[PDB]
Amino acid sequence: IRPTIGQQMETGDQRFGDLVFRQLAPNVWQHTSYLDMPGFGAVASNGLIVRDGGRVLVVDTAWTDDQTAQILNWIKQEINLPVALAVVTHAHQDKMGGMDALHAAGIATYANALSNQLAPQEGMVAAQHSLTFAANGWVEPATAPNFGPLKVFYPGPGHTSDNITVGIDGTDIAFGGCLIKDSKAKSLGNLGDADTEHYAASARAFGAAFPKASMIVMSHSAPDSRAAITHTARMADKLR
Amino acid sequence: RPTIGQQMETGDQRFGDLVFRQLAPNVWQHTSYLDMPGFGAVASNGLIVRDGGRVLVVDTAWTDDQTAQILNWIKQEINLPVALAVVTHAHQDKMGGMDALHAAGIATYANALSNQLAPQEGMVAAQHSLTFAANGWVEPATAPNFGPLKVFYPGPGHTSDNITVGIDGTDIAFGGCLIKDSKAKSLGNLGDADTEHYAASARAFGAAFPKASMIVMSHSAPDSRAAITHTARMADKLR
Ligand SMILES: CC1(C)S[C@H]([C@H](NC(=O)COc2cccc3ccccc23)C(=O)O)N[C@H]1C(=O)O
Ligand SMILES: CC1(C)S[C@H]([C@H](NC(=O)COc2cccc3ccccc23)C(=O)O)N[C@H]1C(=O)O
Ligand SMILES: [Zn+2]
Ligand SMILES: [Zn+2]
Ligand SMILES: [Zn+2]
Ligand SMILES: [Zn+2]
Repeated sequence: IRPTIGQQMETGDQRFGDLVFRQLAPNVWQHTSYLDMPGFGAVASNGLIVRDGGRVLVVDTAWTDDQTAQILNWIKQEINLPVALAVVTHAHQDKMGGMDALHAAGIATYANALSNQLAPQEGMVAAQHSLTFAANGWVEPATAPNFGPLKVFYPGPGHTSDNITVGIDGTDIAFGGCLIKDSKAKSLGNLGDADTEHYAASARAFGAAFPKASMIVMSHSAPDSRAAITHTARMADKLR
Repeated sequence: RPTIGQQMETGDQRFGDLVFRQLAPNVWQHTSYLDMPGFGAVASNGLIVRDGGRVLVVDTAWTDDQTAQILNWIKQEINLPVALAVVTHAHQDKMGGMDALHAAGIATYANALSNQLAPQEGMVAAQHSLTFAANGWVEPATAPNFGPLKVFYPGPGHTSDNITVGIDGTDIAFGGCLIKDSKAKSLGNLGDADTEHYAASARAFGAAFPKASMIVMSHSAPDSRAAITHTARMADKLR
């Protein structure tokens, strides 16, 4: 309803149980789930849902298994196609807290190899499959089969050392996950697992890997313009 | 590098685990941080005011040890006695450090209601209770020798007991957790909030100190009066 961190509800948003869904393009929706800390309030976290042909691809879980099952129920009701796979963008609760729910549903899960290696140490269940990346950041094609329009890019360490990003070919949309903050943000969020030396280059690498995208989607704000990339990089420049 | 709260900047002095910023010749902002695993540091701001040969404090830090650090900083940088502290409602970021003030012999004041809620909020009550008139102004007999501290209860908002403090002889007024900055996305923790009256209460604070141009608040750097108006606009949507 009214998050302490993350974007507020707005027109075009549809509420479904404890979640909020927003259509970004004919075949792309943003999913939002909330972690309610008592004495603090709710923290919104955003992922994506993509319809590619006759299947659904998910980017990021919700905070919990129950919330992620609710995402799968919303897909069932609104899209009514099989969910082929999910990619999770790093090993923290807001992006991988729901992995058990995906596995129980028979959905194949993919994450950066480093995310799977860090998962147990971060309290997460590892994905079933590991993505690896070239030196230029692009996913090694053989590790990401049947990804449809998803273009998976590892920009370098920033918010975490394992954070990855996803563009949707054929759309105006690129997803920065927790690496990218909105153009009006005052801070870079939780830096406790962050690489302050490389953060700025990582944000600029994300921008150069998805040069066309005009809708920048991120974990804790509403979709923004490319000004979110420039602003994130400039706040990061001050960390070094 | 706080997850919540302002970042460091020129003019910010680090002292132990805290940060101090001079806002005026006789007014400083104290900032302390609560690290919460999985989320990072949350900053919380209060004020320190010099009034002649004595010092006055608004709000503790999150913890006793942090609050004792504030007293150490005052001792080092000002070297005058703290006559009294006013705490602005019964939550940890504003009253978490009561025990440290009391160990130091400092007289503590809170809204009577804050003192009544403190036990239920895991807090230690101030030793003196402020009471308020029907228009929100503190009853002067309950705020003796407050010097420039002009205490105002704006109405329920962030909590039912939240109070605010204007600094007479300056253009500074302190909204505590009632007021969020002009660029804020949300009203923060609404769990204990009065959503029906929040908007009126924020505007009441602005009306009580109509000439204060620097608005200080618990979780953002000092701001303009657009902090007040934006906070009220957000609260209008709660009704
Ligand atoms: C600042 C963030 C929005 S919190 C998030 C991530 N946290 C977790 O998934 C774990 O979630 C938590 C656990 C325990 C208490 C919590 C209290 C409040 C909120 C979350 C809590 C993280 O640590 O990076 N990503 C950051 C960011 O994108 O910058
Ligand atoms: C959102 C706030 C900045 S937290 C604050 C107040 N919190 C507490 O003193 C209790 O402390 C906590 C407990 C549990 C988790 C926490 C995580 C992060 C920070 C504090 C936490 C409150 O309850 O209002 N005032 C709010 C606001 O002004 O809007
Ligand atoms: Zn994270
Ligand atoms: Zn995040
Ligand atoms: Zn509070
Ligand atoms: Zn607060």
